[PDB]
Amino acid sequence: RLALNERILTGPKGISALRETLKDFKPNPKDDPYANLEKLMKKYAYWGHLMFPKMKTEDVLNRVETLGTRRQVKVFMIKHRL
Amino acid sequence: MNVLVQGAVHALGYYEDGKYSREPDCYESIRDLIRYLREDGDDHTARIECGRHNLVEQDLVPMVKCEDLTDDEFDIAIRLMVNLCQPAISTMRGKPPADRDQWKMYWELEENLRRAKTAFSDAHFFTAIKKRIDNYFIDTEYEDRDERLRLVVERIVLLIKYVFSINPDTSEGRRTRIEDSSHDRVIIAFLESGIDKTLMHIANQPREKEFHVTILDIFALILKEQTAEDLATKSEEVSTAEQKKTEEEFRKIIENHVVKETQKRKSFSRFGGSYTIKGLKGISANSSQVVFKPIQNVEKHNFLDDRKAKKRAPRNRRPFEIDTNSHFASSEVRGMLRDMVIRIIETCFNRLMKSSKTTVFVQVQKTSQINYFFLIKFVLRFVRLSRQDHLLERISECIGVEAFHENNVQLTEYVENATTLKGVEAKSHGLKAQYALGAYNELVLLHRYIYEHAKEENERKFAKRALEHIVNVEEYRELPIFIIKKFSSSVLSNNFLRELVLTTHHYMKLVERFVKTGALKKVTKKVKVEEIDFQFDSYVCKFSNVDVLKWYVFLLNDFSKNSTELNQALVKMLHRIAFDLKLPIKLYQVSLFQVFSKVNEHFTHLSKDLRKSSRLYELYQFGFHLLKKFFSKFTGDLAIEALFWKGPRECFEIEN
Amino acid sequence: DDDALMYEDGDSIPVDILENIRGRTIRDHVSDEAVAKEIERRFKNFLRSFHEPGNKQTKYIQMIKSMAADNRESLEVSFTDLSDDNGEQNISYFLPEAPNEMLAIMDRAATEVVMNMYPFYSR
DNA sequence: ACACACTCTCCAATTCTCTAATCACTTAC
DNA sequence: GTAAGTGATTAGAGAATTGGAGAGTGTGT
Repeated sequence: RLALNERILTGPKGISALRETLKDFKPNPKDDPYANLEKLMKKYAYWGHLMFPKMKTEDVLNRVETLGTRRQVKVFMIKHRL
Repeated sequence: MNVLVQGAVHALGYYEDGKYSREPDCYESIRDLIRYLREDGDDHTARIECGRHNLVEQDLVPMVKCEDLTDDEFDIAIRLMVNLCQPAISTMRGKPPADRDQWKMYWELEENLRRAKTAFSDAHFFTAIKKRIDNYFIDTEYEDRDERLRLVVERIVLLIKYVFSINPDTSEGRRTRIEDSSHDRVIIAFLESGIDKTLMHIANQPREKEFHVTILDIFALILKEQTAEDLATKSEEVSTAEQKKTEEEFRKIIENHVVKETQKRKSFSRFGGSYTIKGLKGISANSSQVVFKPIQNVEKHNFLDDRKAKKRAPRNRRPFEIDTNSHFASSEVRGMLRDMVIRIIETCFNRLMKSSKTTVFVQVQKTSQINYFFLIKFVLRFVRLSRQDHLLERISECIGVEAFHENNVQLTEYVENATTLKGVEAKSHGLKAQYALGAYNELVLLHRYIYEHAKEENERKFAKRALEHIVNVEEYRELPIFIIKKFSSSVLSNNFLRELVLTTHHYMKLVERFVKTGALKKVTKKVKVEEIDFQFDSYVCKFSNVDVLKWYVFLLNDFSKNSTELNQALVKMLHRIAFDLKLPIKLYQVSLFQVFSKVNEHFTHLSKDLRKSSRLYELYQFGFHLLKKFFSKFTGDLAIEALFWKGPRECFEIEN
Repeated sequence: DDDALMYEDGDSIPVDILENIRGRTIRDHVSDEAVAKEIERRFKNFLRSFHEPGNKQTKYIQMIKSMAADNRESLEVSFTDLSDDNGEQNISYFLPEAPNEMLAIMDRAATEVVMNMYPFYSR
C-alpha cells in the first residue's frame, strides 16, 4: 500500500519545501484580491503535485487539513514556528 | 397451495367496458381467499399470487361500484381489500430487509401496491363508501348504533389511510415538476366526492375520539406532497402575460445555446507540437516541465489534474438527501387544496390537536408522531404566510409556553436516540428529529408574527411573555450548539443541516433584539441557581468554534443551487465573526478560499451591470472584502498557517 | 390489533372458469394449473362429441379411425369447427394469443383420446 | 497470449478505555 | 481576599472492529 501521511508531510518534500516555494511570492496589496488568490492557489497546486503526484489537488489539500490534527505534525509546527 | 388461489381468483366475474358482471358465489370465493391469506407463511405465497393477478384493480373496486351489491357482499369485499392494501413493512412485521434475498421479496410486494393506485382515480368509489359512513354517524343516534357497522366503518377509515399512504410509480413514465402528480388525481376524485366534509364533521365531535388520530393521519397524507408557499398565494392568471413570459423564457434558452456553441468551437486550435516550461521543475532529476498542447500562457497549465481519479469516502459516511415528490401543481388543484386547508382550520384543528397530543406519544405505532409534527408545521406556516389574521383564534391550542416545552422534550429524546443507536434504527429516529426541529422553527416565527402584527394588546402581552421565556431559559439558548456538535452525516440528512442553519439564524436575530432593547441583562445559570450578567458578544463567540464552522464551509459549496434565504443565513453567520467580533484570522482558511475561487469563476461570465444584478452578489462582495483584508499584510508563514484550522492560542500567537 | 380487525372466527350451472379470462394477456394465465386442466377436459369433450351441422356423424372420431388405419400420428382440426357455436369459442379465442402453451395441451388431450380407442398405438 | 474476473490479505480509520498531567475550584488562614 | 492542595476534566495511547483497495492467479477466447 501507499498513502500520504505524517512522514511525507514532515519530510523534505513537505512544509519546508512549500516555504521555500513561497519565498519568491510577493503580491501587490493594491491589486485585485481574486487575482492575487488565483496566483497563490496555483503555487499550492504546484507544491502538491511535486509532493504527491497520485492525487488531485483538492484531495491533497483535504488530506493535509485532516493530518494537521496529529500530534507529530503539531510538534513539527511548534518547532517550525521558532 | 397456489392452485387454490388460482381457482378462487378467476371465479368472481368479468369487467365489460362500463359494467362489471358478477357470479353468484363471490361471497364464498372471497371467504376462501381471506382463509388462504390468514394461513400464508413467511414466503407470502398467496399474497404474492394475489398481487400477480391484480385483484384490487380488476375485480374488487369495480365490484364495490355495483348498485345491486348487498350488505354482506360489500362487507367481505372491504375486508379483503383492506388486507390486500396493507403496507409492505407491516406485512413483514416491522423488520426492514436485512438480506439480498429478503430485499427481493420486499420489492415484489412493493411493486404490486404501486401498480394498484390508479384504480382509485374515480369519484364513484368514494361515493359508494360515503353512504356507509353517513348511515353510522349522521342517520343513527348514539343510543342505537350497531357494533357490526362500527367495525365496518373502522375498516373503511383504515382503508382510506392505506390508500393515501401508497408510494409513487416510476414505471409509467417520467413527469415534469410543473404539472399535476398522479397523487393529485386521487385527491381530485376524493374531494369531488365530498367525503372530506363528513370526515371533518366526525373529527369535530368530542365523543368519537378513537377516529381522531387516523383522521389526522389522513389529512397529513393528503398534504404530503405540498408546501405552504404553493397554497398561500391566491391564484390568478392572464393568458396574454403567460404568452409573453414563455416567449422570453425560450429567448433566454436560445441565446444561451448560441453563445455556448460559438465559445466552444472558437476554443479549438489546429496543429500541435510539444513545449518546455523553463522554470518549473519535474519529478525526475534536472528536468523541466513538458506539455503536449499549444498552451496560450503558462498560468493555463494544470499539471494534468483532469486525469487523476478522485478519492471517495466509504459507503457508511457519504451524505444523503431525502426526496419528497414536490411539484407546482395546476391552479385547479391548488384552489381546491386552499379551500380544504381553510375549512380544516375553521372546523377541526383545535379539537383534533387537543385530542391527539394525549395519545400520539403513548401509542406503539411510530408514524403518527411524524404526521403530528408535519401537520403543525404546515398549518402554522400557512397562517403566517397567508396573513389570515382572523384565523389566529382557531389555532390557540399551539400558542402557549407548554407547546415550546413539550416540543423541546420530544426533540431532545429523538436527538439522543439517533446519535447513540446504529444503522437504519438511527436513521429512523433522526427522521423524527428533523420534523420536530421544523415544527420548533415555525413556533418561533409565528410568535414573532403575533407580537408584531396582532391588534389586541392582551394577545401581544401573551406572545411577549413566551418570547421572554424562550430568551431567558438556558435549555432554549444552548440548543443549536448542542445539536451541531452531535451532527453526523452517517445518520442525519442534508435537509436536517439546512433546517438547523435556518433555525439558528432566526433564533439569534430574536436574542439580538431582546439584548438591544435592554430586556435581557441578567441570566439565571445552574450550579442551586445564580444570576450573572449576559453579554451578546460572549454568546456569539461560542459559534466561532471549529466544530461549528466546518459545516458552514461544507454547505457553502452548494451556493449555485441553494435558496437565497440559505445563502443569506450562511453569509450573515460568517459576517458576524468577520466584522462584529472583528476576528478574521479564524476565517483565513484554504477550504473557504476554494469556495471564493468557484464564486469568482462563476462571476467572470457576466458584464459589470449583470454582476450587480445577480443574486450571488452578496457572497461575491463578502469574498472581496475578506480577501483584501487577507492580502493587506501577506506573508509566507501566514500562507502556511492557512492550511490548518486554528485554535484560540494559535489565533493569539499568530496575531501577536 | 390489525389481525383482530381483519380476521374473524367465521373464516375457520357451475362457474365457467374460462369465460372470465377474455380480456387478459392470456400468455400469463394459461400457465395457471386450474385453467390448463379445464381446457384439457373440454377439448377431449369436443373431440368426442362434435357434430357437423346437417350430419349425424362424430367427425373427429371418424378421422381418428381413418388415421389409425394408416398408422399416422398427426390429426388435423378445423378452426371453423373450433369457433362455431357447438365448438369451444374460449379455446378458439385463446389459441392465436398463446400457441406454444395451447398446442401442448391439445396434443396431450388428443393422445389420451387415441390411446383409449386403440391400446396398441403405444407400439 | 491476452484480457477479464474473482478471491484473499493487509492496512488504515474509528471508537472505547485507561492513565497522566494541567487547570480550576474549594478550603483555610 | 489570596495562596495552596485536591479533584475533575482533557489529551494521548493502546487495542479491537469494519471495510475497501490492490495484486495475484486462473480461465476463456
